[PDB]
Amino acid sequence: TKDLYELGDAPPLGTAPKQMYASLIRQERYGRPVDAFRTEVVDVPPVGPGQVLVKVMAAGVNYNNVWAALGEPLDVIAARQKQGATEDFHIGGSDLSGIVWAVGDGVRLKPGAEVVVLACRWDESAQDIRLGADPVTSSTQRVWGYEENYGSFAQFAVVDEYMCHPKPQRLSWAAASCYMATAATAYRQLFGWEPHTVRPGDPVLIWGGAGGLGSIAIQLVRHVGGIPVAVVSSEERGEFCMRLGAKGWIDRREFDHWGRLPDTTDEEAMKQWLDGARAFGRRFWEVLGERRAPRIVLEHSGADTIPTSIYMADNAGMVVICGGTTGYNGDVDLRFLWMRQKRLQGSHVASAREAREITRLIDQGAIDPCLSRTFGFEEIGLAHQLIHDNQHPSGNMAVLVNATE
Amino acid sequence: TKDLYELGDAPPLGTAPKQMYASLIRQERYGRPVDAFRTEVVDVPPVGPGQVLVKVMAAGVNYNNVWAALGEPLDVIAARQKQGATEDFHIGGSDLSGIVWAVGDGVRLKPGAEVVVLACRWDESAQDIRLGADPVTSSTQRVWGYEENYGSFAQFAVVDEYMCHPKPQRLSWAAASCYMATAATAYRQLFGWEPHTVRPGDPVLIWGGAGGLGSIAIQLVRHVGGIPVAVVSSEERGEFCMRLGAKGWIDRREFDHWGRLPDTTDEEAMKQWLDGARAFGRRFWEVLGERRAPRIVLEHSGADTIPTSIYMADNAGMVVICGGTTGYNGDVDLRFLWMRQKRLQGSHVASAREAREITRLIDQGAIDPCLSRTFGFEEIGLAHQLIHDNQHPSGNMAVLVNATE
Amino acid sequence: TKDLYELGDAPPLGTAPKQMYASLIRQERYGRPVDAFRTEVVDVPPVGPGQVLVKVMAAGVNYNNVWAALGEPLDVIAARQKQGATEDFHIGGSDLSGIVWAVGDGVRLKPGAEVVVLACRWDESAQDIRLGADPVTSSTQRVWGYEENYGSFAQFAVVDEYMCHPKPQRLSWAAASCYMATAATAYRQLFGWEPHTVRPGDPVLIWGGAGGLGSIAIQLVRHVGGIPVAVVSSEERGEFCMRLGAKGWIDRREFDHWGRLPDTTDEEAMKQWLDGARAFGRRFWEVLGERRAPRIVLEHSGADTIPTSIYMADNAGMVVICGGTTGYNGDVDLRFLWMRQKRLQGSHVASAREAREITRLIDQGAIDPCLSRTFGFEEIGLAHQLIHDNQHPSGNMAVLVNATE
Amino acid sequence: TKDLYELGDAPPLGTAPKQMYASLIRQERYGRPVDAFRTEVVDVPPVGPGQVLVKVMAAGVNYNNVWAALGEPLDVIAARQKQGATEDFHIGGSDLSGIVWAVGDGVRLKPGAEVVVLACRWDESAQDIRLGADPVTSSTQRVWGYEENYGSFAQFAVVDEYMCHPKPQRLSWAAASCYMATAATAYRQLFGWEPHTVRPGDPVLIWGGAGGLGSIAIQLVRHVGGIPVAVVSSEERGEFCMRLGAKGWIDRREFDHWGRLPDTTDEEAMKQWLDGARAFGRRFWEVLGERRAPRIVLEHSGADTIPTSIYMADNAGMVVICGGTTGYNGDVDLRFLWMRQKRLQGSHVASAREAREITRLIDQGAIDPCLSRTFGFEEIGLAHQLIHDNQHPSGNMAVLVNATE
Ligand SMILES: NC(=O)c1ccc[n+]([C@@H]2O[C@H](COP(=O)([O-])OP(=O)(O)OC[C@H]3O[C@@H](n4cnc5c(N)ncnc54)[C@H](OP(=O)(O)O)[C@@H]3O)[C@@H](O)[C@H]2O)c1
Ligand SMILES: NC(=O)c1ccc[n+]([C@@H]2O[C@H](COP(=O)([O-])OP(=O)(O)OC[C@H]3O[C@@H](n4cnc5c(N)ncnc54)[C@H](OP(=O)(O)O)[C@@H]3O)[C@@H](O)[C@H]2O)c1
Ligand SMILES: NC(=O)c1ccc[n+]([C@@H]2O[C@H](COP(=O)([O-])OP(=O)(O)OC[C@H]3O[C@@H](n4cnc5c(N)ncnc54)[C@H](OP(=O)(O)O)[C@@H]3O)[C@@H](O)[C@H]2O)c1
Ligand SMILES: NC(=O)c1ccc[n+]([C@@H]2O[C@H](COP(=O)([O-])OP(=O)(O)OC[C@H]3O[C@@H](n4cnc5c(N)ncnc54)[C@H](OP(=O)(O)O)[C@@H]3O)[C@@H](O)[C@H]2O)c1
Repeated sequence: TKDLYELGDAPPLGTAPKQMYASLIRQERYGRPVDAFRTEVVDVPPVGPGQVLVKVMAAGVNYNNVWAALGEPLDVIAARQKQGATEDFHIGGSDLSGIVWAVGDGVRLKPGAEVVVLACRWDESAQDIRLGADPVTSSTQRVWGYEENYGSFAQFAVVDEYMCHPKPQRLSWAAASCYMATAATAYRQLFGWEPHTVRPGDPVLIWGGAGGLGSIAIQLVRHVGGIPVAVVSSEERGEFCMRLGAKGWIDRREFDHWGRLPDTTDEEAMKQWLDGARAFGRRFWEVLGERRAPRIVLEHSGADTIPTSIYMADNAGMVVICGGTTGYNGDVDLRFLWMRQKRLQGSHVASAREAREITRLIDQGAIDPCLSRTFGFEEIGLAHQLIHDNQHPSGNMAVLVNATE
Repeated sequence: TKDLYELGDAPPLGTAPKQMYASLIRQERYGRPVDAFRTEVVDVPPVGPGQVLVKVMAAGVNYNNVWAALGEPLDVIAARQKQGATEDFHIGGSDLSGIVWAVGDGVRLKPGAEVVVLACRWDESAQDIRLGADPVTSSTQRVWGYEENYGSFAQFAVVDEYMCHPKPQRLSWAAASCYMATAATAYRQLFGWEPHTVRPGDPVLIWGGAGGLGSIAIQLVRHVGGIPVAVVSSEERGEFCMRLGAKGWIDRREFDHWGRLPDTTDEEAMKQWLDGARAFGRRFWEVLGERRAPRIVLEHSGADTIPTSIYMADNAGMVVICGGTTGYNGDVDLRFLWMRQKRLQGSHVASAREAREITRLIDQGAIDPCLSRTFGFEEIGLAHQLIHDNQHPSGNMAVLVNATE
Repeated sequence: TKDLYELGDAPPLGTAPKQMYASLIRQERYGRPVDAFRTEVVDVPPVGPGQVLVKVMAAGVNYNNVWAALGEPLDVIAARQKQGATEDFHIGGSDLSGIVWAVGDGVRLKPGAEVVVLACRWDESAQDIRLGADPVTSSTQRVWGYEENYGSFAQFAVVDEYMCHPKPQRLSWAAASCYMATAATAYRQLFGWEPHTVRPGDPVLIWGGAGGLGSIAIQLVRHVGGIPVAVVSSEERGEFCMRLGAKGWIDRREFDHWGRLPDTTDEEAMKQWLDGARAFGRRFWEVLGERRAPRIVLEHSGADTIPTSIYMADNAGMVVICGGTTGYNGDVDLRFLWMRQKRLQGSHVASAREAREITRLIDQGAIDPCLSRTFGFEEIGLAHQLIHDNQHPSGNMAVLVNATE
Repeated sequence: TKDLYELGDAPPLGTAPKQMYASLIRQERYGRPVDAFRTEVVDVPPVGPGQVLVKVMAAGVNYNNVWAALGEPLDVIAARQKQGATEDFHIGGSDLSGIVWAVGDGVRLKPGAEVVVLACRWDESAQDIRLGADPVTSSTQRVWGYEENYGSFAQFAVVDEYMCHPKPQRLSWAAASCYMATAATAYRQLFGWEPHTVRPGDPVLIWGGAGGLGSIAIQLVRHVGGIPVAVVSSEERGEFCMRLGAKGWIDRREFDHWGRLPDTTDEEAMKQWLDGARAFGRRFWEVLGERRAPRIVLEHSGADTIPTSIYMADNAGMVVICGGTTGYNGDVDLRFLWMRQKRLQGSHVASAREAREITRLIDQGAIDPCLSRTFGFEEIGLAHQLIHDNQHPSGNMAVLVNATE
């Protein structure tokens, strides 16, 4: 009926309001994430066919929104405008839990359904998909809430039907909103790239074990009987990894060989580098209690760590990477790679199927979403300021929207 | 009966001589490959259990022997001595065709059998193999004739039984000896790494198409209905690739972006680099006749070419590499790798199964071993001098031993 | 513009007529296929979104239409009516070549495009598909032209976009229309069920080698270097299989153990049965020239042949079956199946991807569609009468519609 | 030193006695398992190369020994004699836990090592294995203790090195001896046949859930997040399945359609049969709480149950079977199999790798071996008499040999 509802409120189920509250970034306030976000009123986008409107109960936090709020080196608002967009703002957020509130044509999902979203859109009619491509790898794939405007930091969100998954009942709205992009991504890294998937007895090296990705990965690895070794930068983060089921941890502050690889011709430099990697390898042996290499290395740290990751992975093993926190130069020593027949695999979010499987595991209580802290809607900036300053807590964080839980 | 037979001759079938002619490298004559090899008399190693003695009819040529003959940067003779070896020489060669002449205990292979060898040894009792590892990827794997002494540049060779494959009848001894390490390696690159194996309609980028690896790869790709695009450095090498079934070719001399990747932070440098890679990508489009990316990139060229290879491979595609001709720094732009979910796969020689399958294809006449030139036994040095000076002909080369064909 | 065009004619490109000529079955004339089909005028169905209208140039022939024309044991017209259909007729045909003539909304395919169709429809929005199911295996899958009315025996046909594949240029309209369901189905059987796909050196047993399925299968197997052994019921059909690249053939008339398996408790009966299967196995050895079992058995013959097929398949081999010509009781001796760890795989038509790959192979001239005979539009009945009476020629047959080639 | 040691005793570690106590079957006492076994003194077989002598601490029980003790329909003693064996007795047992006591040449395993054995032997030099065959599927594979004499019902046992796996520390000798053939076999059924392996959210139908196979399977399925539905013949067996993590159970006594399939031509019979299978399918829906089919059906029951299993499995699902308790006629309705593209997979024991993985899961406490009852060495007959009379308890049973735990 009405055009605008305050946070926590909604029109009659099955109907959409004309407007809504959402947290916007604008070019004029690019900068500190704490200054970048402001709550405004905006029009609610239309609910086209195959789509549904979700009453957003809580939204997750991530790195993407930090870079969006900075503007550098990519003005996402300006980028979209150069692609035909008329918005002079950006609504971020690429995780949510909520309630289907209205649906478009062709949709089978009924108003009232409780859902968690995988923030990936693709064209279900795309030729590569129709010929057997995994949609998240399709040419038409893009991250909702980051590459596309009108993400989850909004009272309502329009999504495609295939993007929805059943909210695990036992979870709070906040916890149900914090895990999907992080957990699903880790799940794909570990179980999505046959034949290099974690098996019982497999040692796994997990960079940033106390982080969002790593928190889920440690659990996933221990769950199927693998042996998780975590990399941390503090004793407390180490203990947290032990809480999650880690065999043990390695403190990266012990080493100084991190970074780009020298010219493989620079013999002196390489030997010096090798000493660093071997020392790291020793620690790994000491944590594991045996002289084995990780069959799989979970990467995302990128430039500083990739050369070590390549060295560490077992013969016929895999380094699988979904990001580049410390930079995008992945320097590979090809001798390690080809002679031992190792795999460096790029990975990015997850498939619908994988989103569903990890949701089931969490629903059943096998995996914990690791909700570390919940923020209010006016604290979206604060929360992203934490990440930016690398002051965020271990695990995953969330933001209440229409919910009180 | 007798202790020594001249080249072309042999004791009674089923028996081993005490000595033999072979082509040796010695530390005192490390250097120019043409000076490095000399024919000498040496003791014939014992034929232990599981092993067989082969009367060597012809032996193949490769890069390994060139580096062995140079001594730098790895004194293979000194290396082996530090591992307990008593030889003060090195007999190279990692390809042969020949006749089983005597067999050890447990061997089912009968004297008289005509064989081609895959020059890879491993421990059939190794725990990783017994637990399902692919033997060529095992911790106990090593290249016979390069990492191990007493290779194929000898009148007789002792090999393990599992190393033998039926010589294709229709082939000369020279042709049957030239293909295995090269063809089998290319076959594994293209068909050994599911799910990234060449399918009908798949475009494939093949570096060094006119070389040994590339010659086989072009044929293999066209055979299963794929679309081979070759990279060459001359018009004549381009035409040769067309002879083999290539859609077309790209001349690498057209470009100057080759080499290590700049810091991904060096924006100017990267854009300049990207211009180079995009120009290369244009040529590829023009050869293919359509705007598609290679699903698989066959690599081996290494440092100069890997960044381009990474850029070129399709979403969810694979770059598979078995060497580093131009250097061992494989610089990866992680954004290309993770966002498009690409695979960089190390590959090294082949499995027994793969050696057999490519042998069958050649036996049936589907694939040509591309024997380019045959040398006499005293020309082993000359032939390796050619490779060293990059003056060798397209395709694969061989050396007569006991044979006249 | 106009409402009706005679065969061979069409409205302006991009437009649809209101009516068309098509060949109908009606309940009142169920029976002999030669009496069952009659050419009538009918309304042209609407071209909804995602769909396109095709000017049908030629249509393929198959078993399905024979059973449709008989009415027994399934009145397809009555069946559909019980599912809400208002038609009192049935237009069959599940293969066509033709020209896109008009398109619905969301379609990227342009009028003028020449296409071959895979006669399988599914719901691209189905949850099982979205969660990673192969669409042809989906709960919403069905054969266009058989389970659905308005198949290809019509001047125009409405299809879904994903159903279209590029017509191979070098083919006549008749040849381009005859192969898809048959070739694609065989292709899936042989290459669609990893890890049991044909590899170089693999012997393959192919029932009905001179038929449509078998004609393509023999070629596909020989193409990747496998060894095709064909089963036929006549010397001439044997020679035809030799034409296609078969190693040799087996004459099934030599044996009398065909049919359902006796109770495995009936020792006498089973030994008698085993004698039959062993004799068949001997012939297979004699054709192959060695004592090996087929790694893959291409089935479709069904009840009479399945017990033999199960016995014949190699340890860890596969029997893959897409039909039951002689009946639907597939009697398995579980001892053969479990002790040798064999796979009995059901298979049905093909995926879009597989339709495309086999089309590419045919386009490139690696595979011949084996067009055996072409009929005129008024001979649809005659052609199906042949199949019914088992008097049809080897290979695949087609029917001209708007075309003269 | 000495030639014979009483049960519980042994020569100096590293040495073998000339004789030993073992439980023998002899032809003269074929019949009731309780009469068939008698403890005698026998020579200890030699410890050839690659082999090790194990001081047997406990041995597992199974079906095989029951059929061995009956003699019908296969005189295993006479069979072996016709293959050249000189023994006039048979020592059964195909599971053990124990201590490596002496080793042959080439063995790396050291005296003192605690081991569990996978009772499968194969020729590590076999050509099919060397060309990539899974050894348990090899032509040279056979079950130690059943197809071969001198199994585990003996004070000492000679095994091949590859057959040994680390005993899980936390287990009693009895528990460590009872699980391997049963657990490993179930593990292969569920995780060994890609792409049909249990995934999170997968419903799985498990015949005989309270038995040895089923006990492990229920746990394995629930462990990876699947949904186990058990088939039992009593309320108490149902509750036991609930103990193991089952969603629920089905009572097979409710149905009477069990057995061989009628002729698919016998319409009346088939409809009657279908009513039975649909009723079974209803119960499955009611247990699951939703209208889904099992993605995987764990079979072994055989003739009575296979037709139902085939009907039940999901589109593109798998029925995997490792036995035929109720008979060896696996009657398949091919229409269900091909139209829904289902897989009927034979499976038999396990690979070394799989034995190791399930051992790791049990070692870590994720899976319980379900030791139901332990017998003394003179009760081997009694225990097998139970199985024979179908009076054995749920789970797995074991027999003490040299151990008191
Ligand atoms: N779909 C996708 O592509 C996807 C999905 C999720 C995440 N990601 C990416 O993956 C990365 C991690 O995400 P996240 O959510 O886990 O972030 P997070 O919660 O902050 O965890 C990242 C962890 O990385 C470790 N780290 C930071 N700098 C490092 C260095 N120089 N060397 C080694 N380790 C270092 C830190 O732990 P310690 O200080 O304890 O070592 C940090 O906690 C981000 O770059 C993110 O953008 C991508
Ligand atoms: N088991 C194994 O690991 C294995 C097996 C076989 C080969 N390999 C390795 O693979 C590499 C190629 O072997 P091959 O036998 O094919 O040697 P080859 O016959 O000499 O072919 C190599 C080709 O690489 C191309 N190339 C050279 N420099 C290049 C550059 N800077 N950029 C781009 N392309 C360049 C050349 O062709 P154009 O000048 O026409 O471009 C050359 O013909 C060698 O490094 C070898 O050691 C490894
Ligand atoms: N998508 C699908 O599910 C799909 C697709 C294509 C075909 N199919 C089915 O596959 C079957 C074959 O199709 P098709 O197009 O190849 O038909 P086809 O051209 O008639 O070939 C079938 C061949 O089967 C052989 N055959 C007949 N009776 C036999 C018996 N009692 N024992 C052994 N062999 C016998 C015959 O050859 P000989 O007399 O020379 O032995 C006959 O030529 C049909 O039942 C069809 O419905 C299914
Ligand atoms: N490597 C191998 O090939 C391998 C390994 C292990 C087992 N097996 C075979 O698998 C089968 C089961 O072994 P197991 O150790 O689990 O034996 P088990 O412990 O006795 O369990 C078998 C269960 O099957 C069920 N069953 C019996 N008759 C049935 C019928 N007519 N219909 C449906 N279900 C029935 C029974 O449970 P309810 O009465 O509660 O239904 C019984 O408890 C045996 O035939 C065995 O030889 C083979």
